[PDB]
Parts: sequence; structure tokens; C-alpha cells
Amino acid sequence: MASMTGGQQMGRGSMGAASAAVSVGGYGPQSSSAPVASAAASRLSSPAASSRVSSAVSSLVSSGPTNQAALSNTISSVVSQVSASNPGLSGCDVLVQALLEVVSALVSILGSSSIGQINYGASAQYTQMVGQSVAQALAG
Amino acid sequence: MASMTGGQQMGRGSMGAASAAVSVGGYGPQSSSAPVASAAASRLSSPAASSRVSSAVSSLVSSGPTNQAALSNTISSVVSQVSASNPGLSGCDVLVQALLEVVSALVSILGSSSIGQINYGASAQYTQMVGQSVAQALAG
Repeated sequence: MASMTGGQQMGRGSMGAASAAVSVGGYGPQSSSAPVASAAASRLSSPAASSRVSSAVSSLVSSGPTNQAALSNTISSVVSQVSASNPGLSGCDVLVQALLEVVSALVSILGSSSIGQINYGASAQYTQMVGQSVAQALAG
Repeated sequence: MASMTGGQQMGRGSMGAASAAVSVGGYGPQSSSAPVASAAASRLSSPAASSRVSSAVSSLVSSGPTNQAALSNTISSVVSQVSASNPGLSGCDVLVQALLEVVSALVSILGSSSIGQINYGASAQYTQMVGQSVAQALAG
């Protein structure tokens, strides 16, 4: 991929373009928040997260994989319990864990489910469904 | 103090926990549990987010709705561009927007796709797929 860097002021490259290094330091330069998502993935791999993923499967499957009401139920329940395990973590960390855990549950549905014709235009509508579940769930 | 009238107990030693309290300049005034997800949903409803959702559809559909490589591509690309629009937002806000936007894309796939037999046991495996895409994508 090779990320892009600014013409001047920091943003030094890496790998190659240097036969030998004659500088001493610790942590290299940064641009995007990587370790945040990395940490979320690590605790996402925890046994607690995996169990919640399974529960997300049963909820969506029984109520309706593509139902507004069913999706709202899954987001609300998962966010609550994920907070219960992680009181030490900041409020933002709670939101991260709930959201990506919902992503994993949906992946499980796709693998078990069959893919037909993609209704590309309505993709925005389903986006509204997810945004709706967040607002209603945390609104009250 | 839930020491009594409750089978579960707490004593980790995390200086207690915050729940329903009023203070100014000390314990971080103005909490943010609900409104965090609410704000993420609001900007998720932005035209920029909807367009990215559509792009997520094409990526997963063409490469493979249930492919490890395809999922990694979607997460990496979306996270990058979502940061590009939102430089003003904190690093955590960037992660939130990318993650739930992936959730919405998956919902679009489910609505267009057909549901067969749910392989409940492998749900944990698909959870590993998502965690993997995060680690690799931001690890560089």
C-alpha cells in the first residue's frame, strides 16, 4: 500500500532508502491511531466477547436478521453487558467494543447465510437502520 | 454497596465506581455514556457515511461477503477515509465511526441476501475474523 507523507516537517519513511541507521531513539513517528483498534481487537478476542457474539446470533436470527426492532434489541443488550465487564474502560472504549462485536455477529450470519442479489440502492436505508438503533437504545 | 441482598460482590479495588452524581471540576463533570453513541449515529447519518456504506457493499460483494481478505480490505479503506473527513475528531471517534459503519454495510448484505441454516458454533470463528482485520489493518 505504502502510505503517503508530507513533503516537509516530519513524516520520515521506513524500510529501505538507508544502508545503515546512525540515529538513536525509541518510538517511530505516527499519523493514524492504530493501537486503539488493535487493543479493541485484543479484548474482542476475549472469551467474554465471543460468548456475546453467539448471543447476538440467536437474537438477530429469531427476531429477524433484517428487522429494525431486532437490531435495536441486539445493540442495546450488548452495549449494556459489555459495559458491565469493562467498568475500568472509558465510555468511548465501551462504544468501540459494542460496535465491532455487532460487526462480528453479522459476519457469522453472512457465512451461514446465502448471498442473493445485492440491492445496492437500499444500502443507505440499512445504514439508517443502524444509526436509528444507536440513537433509540442510548436515548432511553 | 451491593455486599448484601445480592449473590454477586465487588472488591477489585478500582477506587469504586461512578454512578449518578453531581460534581464540578474534580471527578470529570458532564458524563457521556449515552450521548457518545448518539453523536456517532448522527454523523453516521451524514451523506459522507452513507456513500462509504455503499462502497463497503461493493467491496464485500465482489471479493467475498465471508472472506478474511475481503473483510480486511473493507475495514482498512473505510477507517482511513473516515479519518480524512474527521480530522477534528479524536482518535477514538475515528474508530467508532469506522466500526458501526461496517455494521450498517453488513445489514445491507443481510437484507439483500437470503438466510439459511445458522451455524451457531462457528460464530466465534467469524468473531476472530473481525478481530483479525482490525489488528492487521492498523498494525501496518
